[PDB]
Amino acid sequence: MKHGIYYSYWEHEWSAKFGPYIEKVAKLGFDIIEVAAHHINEYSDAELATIRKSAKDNGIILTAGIGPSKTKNLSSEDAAVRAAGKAFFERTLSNVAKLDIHTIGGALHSYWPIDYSQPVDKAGDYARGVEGINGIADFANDLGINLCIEVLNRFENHVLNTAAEGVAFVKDVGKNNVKVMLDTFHMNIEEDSFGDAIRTAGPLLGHFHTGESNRRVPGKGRMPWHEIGLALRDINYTGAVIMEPFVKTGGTIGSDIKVWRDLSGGADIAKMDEDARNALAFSRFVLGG
Amino acid sequence: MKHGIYYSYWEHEWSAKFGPYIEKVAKLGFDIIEVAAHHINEYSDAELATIRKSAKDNGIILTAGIGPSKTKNLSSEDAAVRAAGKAFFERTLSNVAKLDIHTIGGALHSYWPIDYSQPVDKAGDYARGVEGINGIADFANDLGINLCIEVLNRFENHVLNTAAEGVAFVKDVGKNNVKVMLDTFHMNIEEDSFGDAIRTAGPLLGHFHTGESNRRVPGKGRMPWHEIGLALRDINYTGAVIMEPFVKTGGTIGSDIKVWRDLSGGADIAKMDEDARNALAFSRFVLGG
Amino acid sequence: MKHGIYYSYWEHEWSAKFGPYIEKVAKLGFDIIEVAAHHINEYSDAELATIRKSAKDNGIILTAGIGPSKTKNLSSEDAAVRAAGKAFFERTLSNVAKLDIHTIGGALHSYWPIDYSQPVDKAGDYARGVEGINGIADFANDLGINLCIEVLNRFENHVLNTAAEGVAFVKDVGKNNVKVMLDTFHMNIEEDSFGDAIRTAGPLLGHFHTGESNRRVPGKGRMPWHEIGLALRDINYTGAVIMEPFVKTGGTIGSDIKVWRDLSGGADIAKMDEDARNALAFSRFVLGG
Amino acid sequence: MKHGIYYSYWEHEWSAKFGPYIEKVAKLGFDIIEVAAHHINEYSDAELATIRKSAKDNGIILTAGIGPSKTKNLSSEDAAVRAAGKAFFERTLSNVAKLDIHTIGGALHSYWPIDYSQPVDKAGDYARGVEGINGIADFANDLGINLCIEVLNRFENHVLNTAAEGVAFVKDVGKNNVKVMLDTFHMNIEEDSFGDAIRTAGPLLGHFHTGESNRRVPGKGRMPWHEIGLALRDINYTGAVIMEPFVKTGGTIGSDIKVWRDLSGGADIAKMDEDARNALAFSRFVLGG
Ligand SMILES: O=C(CO)[C@@H](O)[C@H](O)[C@H](O)CO
Ligand SMILES: O=C(CO)[C@@H](O)[C@H](O)[C@H](O)CO
Ligand SMILES: O=C(CO)[C@@H](O)[C@H](O)[C@H](O)CO
Ligand SMILES: O=C(CO)[C@@H](O)[C@H](O)[C@H](O)CO
Ligand SMILES: [Mn+2]
Ligand SMILES: [Mn+2]
Ligand SMILES: [Mn+2]
Ligand SMILES: [Mn+2]
Repeated sequence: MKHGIYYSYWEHEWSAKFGPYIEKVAKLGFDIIEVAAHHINEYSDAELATIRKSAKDNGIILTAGIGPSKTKNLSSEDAAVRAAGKAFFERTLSNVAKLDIHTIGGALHSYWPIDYSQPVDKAGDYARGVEGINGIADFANDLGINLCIEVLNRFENHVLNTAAEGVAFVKDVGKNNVKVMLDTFHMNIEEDSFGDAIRTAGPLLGHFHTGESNRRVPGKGRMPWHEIGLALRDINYTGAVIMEPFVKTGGTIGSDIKVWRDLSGGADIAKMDEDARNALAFSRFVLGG
Repeated sequence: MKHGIYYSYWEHEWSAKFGPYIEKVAKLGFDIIEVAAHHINEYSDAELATIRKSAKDNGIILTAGIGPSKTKNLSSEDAAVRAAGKAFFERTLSNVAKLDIHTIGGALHSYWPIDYSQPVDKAGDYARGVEGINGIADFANDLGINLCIEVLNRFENHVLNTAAEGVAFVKDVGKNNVKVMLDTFHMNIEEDSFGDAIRTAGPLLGHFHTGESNRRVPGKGRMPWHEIGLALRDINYTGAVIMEPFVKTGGTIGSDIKVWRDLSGGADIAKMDEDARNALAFSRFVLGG
Repeated sequence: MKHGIYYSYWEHEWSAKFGPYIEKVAKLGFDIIEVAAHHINEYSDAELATIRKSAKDNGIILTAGIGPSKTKNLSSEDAAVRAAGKAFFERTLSNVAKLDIHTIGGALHSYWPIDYSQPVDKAGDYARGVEGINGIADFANDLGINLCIEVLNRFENHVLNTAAEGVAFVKDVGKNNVKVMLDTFHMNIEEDSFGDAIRTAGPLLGHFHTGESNRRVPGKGRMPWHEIGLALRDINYTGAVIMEPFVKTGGTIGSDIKVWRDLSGGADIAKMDEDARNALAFSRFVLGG
Repeated sequence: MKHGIYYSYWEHEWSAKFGPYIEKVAKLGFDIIEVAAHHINEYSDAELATIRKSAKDNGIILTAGIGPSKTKNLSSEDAAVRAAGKAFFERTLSNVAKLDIHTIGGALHSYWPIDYSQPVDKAGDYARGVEGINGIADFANDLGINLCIEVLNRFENHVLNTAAEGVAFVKDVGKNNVKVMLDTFHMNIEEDSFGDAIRTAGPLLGHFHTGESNRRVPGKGRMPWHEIGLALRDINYTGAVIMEPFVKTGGTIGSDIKVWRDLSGGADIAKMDEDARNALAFSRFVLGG
């Protein structure tokens, strides 16, 4: 079981480049650094070479998250959008492989952030989503990549909200490299039980995100970490545990994650790194590995 | 300390009339039935008189909720909207008084649902909301009505997300009949601690909403009820404790509250009542009253 | 899944007869009333049939708890004592069957109270305990009785302190009608996790005791009832859930259970019954049944 | 706020010399090492000075725990025992002062381990304990030592089992250098709420002991660490937080603490050290320091 952090924790814009963070994160002690995959597409093969090398040199693994856009996704009833989504995913999957990344996670079956101004079609999105993910599974698999379908709360997704729904969705896809993904922030809202949600995912759990109920780093809040660690161990989980804290207001990140107030205690960068380091030590000790 | 339930618990649409629930809810054992304040505005004086007498004859109190619309919100940058908002409230409070209602709660400082498609101005909406609520406090006061400002999670309000922020707002208002209102559903997401949140509201807590993290009736989930009851008693809360369960998909209520899966276990009305009745017994036993 | 209560909740002495309690408890709404075997050996075959009749008439099931004495225990190093123990057990079991009782629980593998003034022989006591219980299993099974071995905290027993140890012991016994028994008060001290302890017992869980960490009626405290309820349902527990609260000081019970302060809140019999009725409602709602 | 550990963690006898641990514990990162006042009165003035200098050179603070014997306690009915007890405390206090220890804690009001072999007199022992502590308070105060009265579970003490009882005791003593002492292991059994208990102790909280419900190092279990940390902060606790784990079977320690099974995971010293070190980082991060 390896631990990582989403570099966006230190930024305010989703577009900020992660290159510099590879070494920073490694020095903080993390086994993994999770990055935003759409960025991977704007880099030349040489720049990607730098990155892959920077990671191996600093002894750290990269993992990526993907938030499909409304115009390029797999669940849309609009066939052109679905085609754009398929074309976009295959390209990204290819570039992700250049960085030796083997896990892609996020709302891959849909798009994020979701737009509720217009009515929503859950059954239809569910059905198209399954076809869509099934359609790119082999491609990802050939690049040795797992596609992890993240379960989100009602405000961020209307198709998969509980581990049970995520598991059903993964079984319909019927691919060995497609897995369920849970996030404590989301479970805290939707799940009847943390331990049960994790046990429900079981062998299908392929990626894991952590944070307190208001997205502070692990260890700051009332989350049932002890129960969480026990259940992760019950299902012999050896995948990644990525903390995804969002404690700074402002920018596209602040409005997209809806961080309306500062939750870092007005922390400077040194304090940010400290909380991360402490959260890491906390997660290793309470969760495992 | 008195217990009540939001009648829309039994409905799929906001447009369902509450009149018939007066006796139903009273016979289930509740002390209060909470009702939507917009519905009151659609009744004739005679129907209102009928309703007022029905509540009286059934030994049950009426409490009300208000969700200002984008067209009537006291915090809008557009002075015209603010004026409409003021007119809307005065009108509503008058009608609310015809039913002998002394408690109005909800996001009175803003609008709901909210639209995050346009940038948000927190400091601006905050300042405007304070003046706007201050501006209608006396009017409401002359009617014997307390205005309880509800603290909501980040996905439903961008100004007041915490008990601390709620207290600060009520203070800047500086009115005796303007209070803070907390809701376990919202607290569960935003607060560092349930107990500290309730203690932080203290003498200012004027209204209270309950439900599990996914909105089922109190007692079905992992909410820290023991801790919540101890804190409510610790601040000597003698206000209302209103369970606000939303376990049914479909309808306007389903889409607005984002109930994308059935959380009632396929409950018929009889099951619905039993759950409400058991949650009621639970709440009296664990929370007080 | 059925609910009961240990009648001594109302007494101060172990030597209090439970006959009158059959109707009182049935009328309070419990499906079961747990009684003390100590007494059962005293009543005549005639008085016994009267009790059996009273329970059938009030439609209530009886369950029994046994606290073997140090002069009559199956784990004794002394062979004379082990023989008295087996004789004491067959005799008791014969009488228990006259009351139509099918479940006996307690520290059947040892003796209670217990005496730590002398050195302890853990391995020896565990070993004889297995042989001893194995020695009487069939006799009990012929009578349709399950022997539930209760796991207790370190202050009350030195052999079986966890569900894992309880299960290990039940397996070394190798009898179908010998089961493991858990008690929330004891789990609260020794277990790493309530849910895991219950899952560890799984199919072997034959009887269950409930109470808050300090022995008040369930629902009065911080016990993880929601968690306990999920685990019980996960393992399809359909056995009995007996609350065993001890909130009164004085008498032998006060001394043996170490109730050094009142925890009833100066409750008179009527209050004691209200608390019992509420804890029952609570247990049925949160735990199931 | 400072952190420490009871050296007995690595031992099996209350009579193991602690001098060598001064350096080890300091190297592990602790601010404090808690010592047993067992030996102390047998060390020569020279030895004590060596120990004191060792603490200085290693920059660590010393604290002491005491367990009065049945023959030298202050609550005894026999006037001779109370006299020997007072003589014992003055002697111990003087030598503790030579090691520059300013905090003494334990069941100072009575004796440990308690013996329930014979009947118990709670009111009497209470009254005598109050006078006995009041009686040695000034002697301790001249040395600049605070006497912290430990609240223990029912199995270990019959007089003070609650934070409220301990606070009532300390008030009757009416001495500025006699405070209340809480221990999470003991609180886990007797208290209604961890936070309320800590809040109740308030400004009288002088010392604090930590461990999981079954006595493992802090962070290994389900203790409500977050709630506990918020409470200590609520009361501005700047005292010491001493983890007191007992995870090894065997010896006098093993039988007095009733450790009937290994809870260290068969840990060799290096692992014992890693666990302590990890519980330390954990405690500093969750509780503060
Ligand atoms: O949990 C979250 C935000 O709610 C992220 O994991 C997000 O889903 C990803 O960055 C894009 O899908
Ligand atoms: O908690 C909620 C729903 O999120 C309600 O109390 C709502 O805010 C009110 O009905 C309008 O303001
Ligand atoms: O839990 C308890 C008391 O600690 C009882 O169930 C007891 O064990 C039984 O009455 C005799 O074995
Ligand atoms: O809590 C404990 C063990 O139960 C210790 O602090 C003990 O009380 C002390 O060593 C003597 O009083
Ligand atoms: Mn996530
Ligand atoms: Mn609400
Ligand atoms: Mn029991
Ligand atoms: Mn202690």
